Amino acid sequence: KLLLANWGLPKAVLEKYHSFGVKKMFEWQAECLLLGQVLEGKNLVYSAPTSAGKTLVAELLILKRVLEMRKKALFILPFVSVAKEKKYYLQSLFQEVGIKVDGYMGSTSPSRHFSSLDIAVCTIERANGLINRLIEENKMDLLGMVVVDELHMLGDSHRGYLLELLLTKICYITRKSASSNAVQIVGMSATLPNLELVASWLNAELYHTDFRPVPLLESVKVGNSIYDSSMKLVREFEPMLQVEDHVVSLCYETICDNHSVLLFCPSKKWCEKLADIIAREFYNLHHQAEQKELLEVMDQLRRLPSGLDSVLQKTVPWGVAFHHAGLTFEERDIIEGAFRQGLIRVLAATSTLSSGVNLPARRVIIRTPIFGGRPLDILTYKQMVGRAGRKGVDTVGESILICKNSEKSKGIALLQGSLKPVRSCLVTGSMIRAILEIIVGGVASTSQDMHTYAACTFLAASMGAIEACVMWLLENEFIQSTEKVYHPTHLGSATLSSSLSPADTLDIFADLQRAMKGFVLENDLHILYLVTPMFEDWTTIDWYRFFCLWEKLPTSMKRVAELVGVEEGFLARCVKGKQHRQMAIHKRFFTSLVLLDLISEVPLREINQKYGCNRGQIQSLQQSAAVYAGMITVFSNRLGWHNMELLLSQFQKRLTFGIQRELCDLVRVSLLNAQRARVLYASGFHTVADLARANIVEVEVILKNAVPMRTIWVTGRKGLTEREAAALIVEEARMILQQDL
Amino acid sequence: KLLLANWGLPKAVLEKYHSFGVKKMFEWQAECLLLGQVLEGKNLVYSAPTSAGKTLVAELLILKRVLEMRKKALFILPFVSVAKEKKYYLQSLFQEVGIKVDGYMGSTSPSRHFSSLDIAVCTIERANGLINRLIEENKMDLLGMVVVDELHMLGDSHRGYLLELLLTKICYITRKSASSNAVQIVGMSATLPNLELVASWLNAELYHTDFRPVPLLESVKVGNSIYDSSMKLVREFEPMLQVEDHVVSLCYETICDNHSVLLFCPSKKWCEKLADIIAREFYNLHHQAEQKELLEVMDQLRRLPSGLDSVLQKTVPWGVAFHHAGLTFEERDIIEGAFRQGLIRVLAATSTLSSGVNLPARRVIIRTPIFGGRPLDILTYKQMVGRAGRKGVDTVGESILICKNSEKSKGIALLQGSLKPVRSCLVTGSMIRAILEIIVGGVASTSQDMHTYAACTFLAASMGAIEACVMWLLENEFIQSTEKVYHPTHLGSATLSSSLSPADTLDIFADLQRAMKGFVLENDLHILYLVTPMFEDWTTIDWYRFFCLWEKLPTSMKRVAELVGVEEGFLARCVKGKQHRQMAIHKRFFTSLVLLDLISEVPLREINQKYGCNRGQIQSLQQSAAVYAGMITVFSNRLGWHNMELLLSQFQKRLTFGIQRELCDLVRVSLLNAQRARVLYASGFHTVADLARANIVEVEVILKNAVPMRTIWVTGRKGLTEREAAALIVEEARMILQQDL
Repeated sequence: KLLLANWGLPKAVLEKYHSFGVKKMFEWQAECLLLGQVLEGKNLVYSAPTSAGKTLVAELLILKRVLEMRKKALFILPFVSVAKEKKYYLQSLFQEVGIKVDGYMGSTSPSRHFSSLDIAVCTIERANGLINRLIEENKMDLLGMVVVDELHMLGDSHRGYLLELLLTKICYITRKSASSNAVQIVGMSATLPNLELVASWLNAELYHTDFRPVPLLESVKVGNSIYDSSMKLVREFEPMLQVEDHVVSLCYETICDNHSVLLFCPSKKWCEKLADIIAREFYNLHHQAEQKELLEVMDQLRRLPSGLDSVLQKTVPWGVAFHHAGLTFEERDIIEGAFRQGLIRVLAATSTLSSGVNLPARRVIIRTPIFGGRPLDILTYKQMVGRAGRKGVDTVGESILICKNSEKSKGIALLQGSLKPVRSCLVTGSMIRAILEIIVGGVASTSQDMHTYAACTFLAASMGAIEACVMWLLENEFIQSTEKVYHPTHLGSATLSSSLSPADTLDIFADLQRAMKGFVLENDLHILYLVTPMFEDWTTIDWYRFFCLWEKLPTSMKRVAELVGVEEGFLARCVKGKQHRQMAIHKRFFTSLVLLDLISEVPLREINQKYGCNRGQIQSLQQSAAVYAGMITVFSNRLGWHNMELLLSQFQKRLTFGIQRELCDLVRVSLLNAQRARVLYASGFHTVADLARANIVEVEVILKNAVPMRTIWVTGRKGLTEREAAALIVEEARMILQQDL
Repeated sequence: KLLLANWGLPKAVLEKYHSFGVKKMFEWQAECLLLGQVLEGKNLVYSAPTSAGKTLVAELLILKRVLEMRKKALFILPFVSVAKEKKYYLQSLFQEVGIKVDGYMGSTSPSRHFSSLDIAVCTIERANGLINRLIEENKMDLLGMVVVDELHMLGDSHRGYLLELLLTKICYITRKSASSNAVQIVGMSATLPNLELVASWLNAELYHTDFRPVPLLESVKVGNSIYDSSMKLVREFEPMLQVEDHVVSLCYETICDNHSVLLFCPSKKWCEKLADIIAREFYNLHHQAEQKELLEVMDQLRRLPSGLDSVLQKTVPWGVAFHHAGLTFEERDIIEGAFRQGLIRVLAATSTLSSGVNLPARRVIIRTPIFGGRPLDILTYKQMVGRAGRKGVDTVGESILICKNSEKSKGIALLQGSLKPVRSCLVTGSMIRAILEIIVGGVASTSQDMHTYAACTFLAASMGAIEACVMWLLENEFIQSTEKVYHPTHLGSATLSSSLSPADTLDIFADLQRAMKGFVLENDLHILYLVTPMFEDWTTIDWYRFFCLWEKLPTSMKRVAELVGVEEGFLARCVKGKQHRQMAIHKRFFTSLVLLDLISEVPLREINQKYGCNRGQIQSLQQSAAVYAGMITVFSNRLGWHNMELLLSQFQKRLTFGIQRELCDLVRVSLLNAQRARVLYASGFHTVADLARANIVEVEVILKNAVPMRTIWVTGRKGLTEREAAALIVEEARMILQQDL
C-alpha cells in the first residue's frame, strides 16, 4: 500500500510523477487521505511543513474527484507568480490525461470559456469573482471541489478575507441544498495553533503533522559561537577566511561542501551590497588575486528589456547573484531558475522571497531579526526557513539567524515562538461585500435567511451588527427596499459582476459618471486615468522630478489634468515648502503618466531614468493596473454604459504587455511579451492571422536581430533556443486560428 | 447576324436573357458594337432613347471585356435606387457564370474585398472613392473597363462633376502609360447635341441614334382639343364621363383599352388629391353608385413599419395609387413593383419618378408645364415621357401635356426644344478636389505634368487658373512645398482616402478637433452630431415644435447642445420674432436629434407625429447620414485618431438600418431591415452566429406575430412568402458563417 502505483492514478500521471522524481509517498499523506470520509465527499483541512510536500494530498484528492465525478474544480493561490508556476506544473501534469487547466491571474483570462475549462488555477481575487459568476446563473453544479491554499492567510491579510468569504459562501450553498457533499473544500496551512476551530468551521476532519523529509535545526549565533534553540551550543563558530558579523564565512562553509546558501537581506539597498561583497570575497579566496552554463545564464540577461544590471555584472559570473522586489519581473525567474539547477550558490534576497516560489537551499541565513524597522513576524518566519533541506539530496537543513547586542532577546523569540491564531477580519468594509455577494446573486432573499448566513461565517463558528449594515446598503442605493425582501439595483448588480469592493464603487460610480461632462480622446491619459487602481506604496514619489515633467508635458496632456482635478497651480509647488483626496488624485495622475509611457513602449531603462521608479515597481504596477481596467470595463458593461466600455475594452491588454494598438492581435501569442512582437511587427507581419502562415526560416533571422544555445526566454518554460521559440511562435499562432472559430 | 445566339455569349447568359424577354437583336446596337475598333479596347460614348434599351450595349461590351481579358470592372449609376436595381439585375444575370458583382451604394459596403469583386455597381460618389483607392496602392491593373451612365449629367449637377473628374483621371492614367487600350470607358446618354465633343474628349468614336422600338407622339391640349407638336390637330378631345382640365377624362380613355397611365403631378399635395379623385370617380363611373392580387398588394402595405397611409387606403383597392418623394422608401418599391406587373392602373407622381427606375405606361400625362414654381427643364422632359410605350406590348406611346391660358407658349417650348449642351463645371470648389485626387495619389508629382493633366480635362478639350489653385492647397496645409515638387500631408492624405471634398474637410478638421477636447458618452448625441452631413433641404423645420422638444429633452442631452455651440438662450426664440454658421449648427443639431430616435427604434409613425418630418424625408436622411459616418470614420483613421474612430466605428451600420447595438450582428443578414430582427432578437436569438443554426420551423411562428401568400417584403426580390423568407433568413445567415472565415 506504501507506493503510488497501488493508489488509483492514471498511467500518464504516474509516469509524469516519475519524471518529477516523486516516487515515494509519505506515510502522513497516506494516513491522512485514508483517514475518515474525506474521499467520498467530506471536506478536509490539514497542515504540514512546506518542504514536507503539502501539494501531494491536494493533487491526489482533486485527481480522484475529477476521475470519479465529472465536475469542474478550483485552485485558490495567493500570488500571481506562484499561481503561474502552479498552473504550468498542473498543465504539464494533466496534458495527456485530459483535464485541461487554465488560470485567472488578474489580467490574463483563458481564451476558452469556463464550461470547457476544468481546473481554474487562479488567485483569490479572481476565484471569488468566478464563484460569484457561477452562483449568478444557477450553474454551480459544475463546481465539485474547491482547493484553497494557506488558510492561515484568511485572517489579517489584504486578500485572505476574500478566501474566507468564498469558503463561507460555499458552505452556505452546501447547507442550503440539504433542505454526500455537493462541493468539497480542501486546503493546506502552516503550523496553525487553532486549526481545529477552522476545520470544524467547515465541518472538516482535522489532521496536523510536523513530519519533515529532512531534519531541520535552527541556530542563533552569539559573537563567535552558535547557539541552538533550547539554550544549547551545538557548534563552535570559527571563521576560515575573511577580508563580529562574519556574514561571508557561513556561505564559505557550505560553498566548500558543494551546496547553496540563501542570504536573506532586510532592505532594497542591503541586497546589492551583500551579494557584491561575497563575489568580491570570491576574487581572492578562490583565485589568489559550471562556467560554461553560468555564462549562458549571464547571456540570458543580456537581451532582456532592461539588459543586465550593473550590480549584477560584477557578481553573476562567479555563482553569486541577488533577487529582491526591485528587480525585473523577468530577471526574477531566471535568477530563481538557475538556483533550482544549482548554477548560483548564494542569493541576497528580501522578505518577499519567503512567500514566493520554492527555492531549496541547504543553509538559510537571516541577517537581522528586524526587517524593515519592525520585528520579524512569526508567520513569515515559518516559511522563511522552511526551504532548508532538499528532498533526497541534503541530509540536514539549517538556519543561522544573526543577532547582535540586545536584539538577541527579540531575535530568540521567533525560535521558541508559535504562529499566531487566525482571525476573521469581520462596521467592517470586509463584510459589506460578504452579504452583497449573496443578496444580489439571488441565493438568499429573506432577511431571516440572511441572518442564518451570518451563522455560517467564520465569526459565528469562532464562538449583532450584521442586520444594521444592510441598512448601510439600503442608504447607498445598492439594495432597493420592498415588502423584508431585498432586491438588487443597477449599481448593486454591477459591483458583484465586476468583483469590486463596495467601498471603492461609491467613488468610481461618481468618478466614471464625471467622465461624461468632459472627455478627451487624442491621448490615452484620461482613459488611463480611469484604470489606475490607487497609489498604495508602489513607489516613493519625487516631487521635483514631476515638476520638470509637468512643464514638458504636451498641451494635449495638460488638458486631462485640469479635467480630473489636478491643478497646474498646485503640482509639486506647496509640497516642497511643506487634502487626503487630492494626493489620491495627483498620485492617480502620476500612475496614469507612467502607464502612458508603458503603453507607448518606452524602454524600461529610459523610463527608470526618467520616472525615478525602478523596474521592480513598474512591472508590479502595470500588472495591478491591468486588472483594474478589466474590472472597470465589466463594471461599465453591467451599468448600461456601452460607450465607456468601447474605449476601455482594449486597455486591459495594452497595460498587461506594454504594447500599442497595432500589436494587440500579435500579442495574443503568449511568447511575444513586449519586444518579440515589435520587431516581428516591423517584419511585415501585422496580424496573428497571417502569422500562423509565416515561413519558419523567415522568423529566425528577424528575431535574432534587435538585441538590447538557449538564449531566448519565454515565461513558464525557463530558457529556450532561438530556433525552437520561433518554431513555437508559429505553432502557437497556428492553434489559435481554428480553436477560437 | 441580327440574333443574340450568333453573338458570342455564355449559353446560360443567353437563356437568362430569353427569360427576360429580350431575344430580338436590334440594328443600331449591332452596328454600334461592330463599328470601328470598340471591341478591341477603344472606349465609346453613344446616345440612345431610354426605352430603346441603352443598357444592353454596355452589357455586351462588359461581357466581351470580361471574357476576353480577366479584369475587374466598374459600373457607375445615377442614384442609390437605380444602382441597387441594376446590381440586382446584374447579379441575377451573372449568378452561374462566375462574375460575382456587388455594389457600393453609399452606406452599404461589400462583405468581400474588391480583389474577389468583379463588377462594382456603385454610384458616382463611391465609384470615385473606389478608383482613388485603386490608384493609391498601384493596383490599377485590375481596372480594365469602366461603365459610366448619363454623361449628360456630368454638366450642371451636384455629383456629375465627380464623374467628369473620374473620367479625366482615367484618361490621364491611360495616356501616361503610353510613354490596344489600358482601360475601356463606355457610357450612354440622352439626345445630347454636343456628344461629338464629349466623345472626342475621351478620344471615343461617336454614334447617336433616335431609333425607338415603338413610336412616341407628343401632344398639347387646347380647350377641348389636342394639338400635335408641329401645329397639327391629330385628334378632337371629347370627354366621356366626368363629375377645361378634364384630367380624369384622358385616363378614362386608356382604362377602357386595358392599359395603364402615369399622371405626373407638381407637388406632394397635388399627388394625394389627384389620385384620390380618380379613385373617387372610379367609384361612380364603374359601380353605378385583379381584385385578388390587388388585395395582396394592399396586404403587403399593412405590416410595413409605417403601416398603410390613410390617403392610400381610399384609393389602392381600385387600381389607383400614388407615389411621390414623401412616401416611404419601402412603399415606393411595392407601388412601383405592382405597376410593372399591371396590378395598378393610375399613378400620381412627382418629378422624382422621371430619373428613377423604368415605369412603362401607354399614356403619360403631365399636369402643368410649371413644376415647383419654375419652368420644366428640357433634360428631365426628354426622360420624362421616355417610358411611353411598352416594348412588344403597346403599338403606340403618347404624352399629353396639359397647358392653360398663356402657359401654352411656355409649354410648347418643351416640345420643340433640344437638350442643352453639357458643360464642365470647372476658383472652383469642384476642381480643388480634381488635382488633389491626383497629386496626393502619387500618380503626378512634377508641376509641369500637373499642368499637362489640366490638358486632359473636359474644359481643355472643350476649346490659366489651374496653377493658382495649388497655391490655395499650399495655404491650407493640404500640400507641403518642397523643391517644384508637391508631396501630400497628413490632412491631404486623409481627405483623398475618405473621399470628402476639400471644402468640407476644413470645417470637419476643426469640428472633429473641438470634440477632441471635450466629449460626452452616456448618450449617442455627440457622436451623432459629428455624422450628420448637413441640413440641405431635407425638410422645412418647425421652430415652435422644436422649442417644446427643447424643454422635454433630458438634462444629459442638454449638455451636448451647449458643447457644440447650440444655445439654450437662443433656440426657437429669436426666429419666432424675426448667423449663417449658427443655423448650420441648429439644423445640424436637429438632424442629430431625429437620428437619435432613428437609432432608438422609435416607430416612424410616432416619429412623423413628433418630428413633423414625413417618412419620405426620414429614410432619405438616414441613408445620407449613414454615408457620412462611414466617411468621418475613415477620415479619422488616416489622421491618426484611433479613439474617435472607435466611437464612430459602429455608427454607420446603426444609421443605415435604424437599429441598436444589440441587433448590430443580427442585421448583417440583408433580410432583417428594422423589425424582422427586433422580434427575432426577443425570440432568444442575439447573434448571427447561432442564428445560422436556428430551427427552421421555430422562426416561422415568431415572424408571423408583431404585425403593425407573399405578404412579407424583402428589398431586391419584391414580395416573398413567410415560409420562404424565414427559410432564406437562416440560409443567408448560414453562408455568412464560413465565407467570412
